[PDB]
Amino acid sequence: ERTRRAILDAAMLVLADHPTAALGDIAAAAGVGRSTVHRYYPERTDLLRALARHVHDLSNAAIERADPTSGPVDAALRRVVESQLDLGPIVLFVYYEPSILADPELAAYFDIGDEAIVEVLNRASYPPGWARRVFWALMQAGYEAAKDGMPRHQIVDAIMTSLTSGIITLP
Amino acid sequence: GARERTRRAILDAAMLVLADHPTAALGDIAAAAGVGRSTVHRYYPERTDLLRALARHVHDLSNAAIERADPTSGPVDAALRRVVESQLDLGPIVLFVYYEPSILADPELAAYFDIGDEAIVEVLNRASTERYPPGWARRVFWALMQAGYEAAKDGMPRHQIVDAIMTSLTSGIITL
Ligand SMILES: Nc1ccc2cc3ccc(N)cc3nc2c1
Repeated sequence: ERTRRAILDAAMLVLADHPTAALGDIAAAAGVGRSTVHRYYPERTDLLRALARHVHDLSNAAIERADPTSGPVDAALRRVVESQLDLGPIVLFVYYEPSILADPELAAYFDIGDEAIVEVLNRASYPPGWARRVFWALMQAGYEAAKDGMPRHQIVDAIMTSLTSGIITLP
Repeated sequence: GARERTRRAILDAAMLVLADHPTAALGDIAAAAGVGRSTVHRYYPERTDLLRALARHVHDLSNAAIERADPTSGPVDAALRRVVESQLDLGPIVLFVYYEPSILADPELAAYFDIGDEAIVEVLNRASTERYPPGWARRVFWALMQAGYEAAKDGMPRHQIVDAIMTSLTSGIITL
C-alpha cells in the first residue's frame, strides 16, 4: 500500500506538469525503479486509470472534510472550492486524457461523491443537473487559473462571484 | 482536388469517430473515411499527427463560426446567443481537442489556439454593463460550452442548452 501510494503520488506530481512524462520520470519521483511501477501497473493505461481513481478518491475525501451542509452556505462553498483547488492541475489531466474516462466502469465511479455539494447548490437555488455542471465548470476554469499561478484567494472569489452573478450583466 | 478532398474526409471522419470512441486507432478512422490505412499514413504518419491536425481544424471551425454569427450585429443579447449557438454546433469533438496542447505538451498547438481567442472576450465585454482576473471570462465561457456538449450527449435539447448557457453567463446559479 505504501509503495502503491508513492507511485500514484509521484504520478500526480509529475503528470500535472509534464503530461507526456516517461514512466521512468514517474518511478524516479516515487523513489522506485521502473520494474516496481511495472509490477503494479503493467501498462501506462493501467497506471493512468489507477491514478484517476486515486485522484477521485482524494477529491471525495476533500468534499467530506469540507462538510458542505455544515454552517452558512457561503463559507461552506468556499471550503469546498479551496480544498478542490488544492488537488491542482492533475484534475485537468484526469478529465482530459482520452484513455482514462474511456473506461465505462471508471466513468461510473467518477459520477459518485458530490451529492452534498449538489444539496447545498439546491438549497441556495434550469435543465436536469445543470447547476451541478456549472459548479464543476467553474472549478475547471479555476484549475486553469491556478495553472497560470493566480493566487487561491482570487480564484475562490471569482468562482463564488460567478456562482451568484455569472460573468456578465445584460442591459 | 483529390488530396484536399481526402484530407477533409479523414478529418471529418476523425471528428465523428473520436467524439464517441476517444481511443480509436488511426486505421479505424481510415475505414470511417473510406480510405486505406496505407493512404491515411501518407497524410498523417502517426496517430498523434492526426490529433494535432484535427485540433487545428476544429479551432479553425470555431473561428469561422464566430465570424458567421455576425457577433456585432443588432441587440447584444441576441448576438451573444448566436455566438453560443455557433460554438455549440461544433459538437462534442471540442471536448476531445480543448486541452490537447497541454495533454500533448505541444506549445506550437497552444500558439495556434491563441489566434482569434480574444474575439469571444470582446463579445462578452461588449455585452456587459459591468467589469475578474485575466482570462477568467474566456475560461468560464469555454467551461460552460463544454458543460453544454456534455449535456447534449446526455439528451438535453439544443435550445434548452443554449438557454442554460445564456442564463449561467448572465446570472449564475445560486443566491447567497
Ligand atoms: N465536470 C465534472 C462533472 C461532474 C463531476 C462530478 C463529480 C463528483 C464527485 C467528485 N469528487 C468530483 C466530480 N467532478 C465532476 C466534474
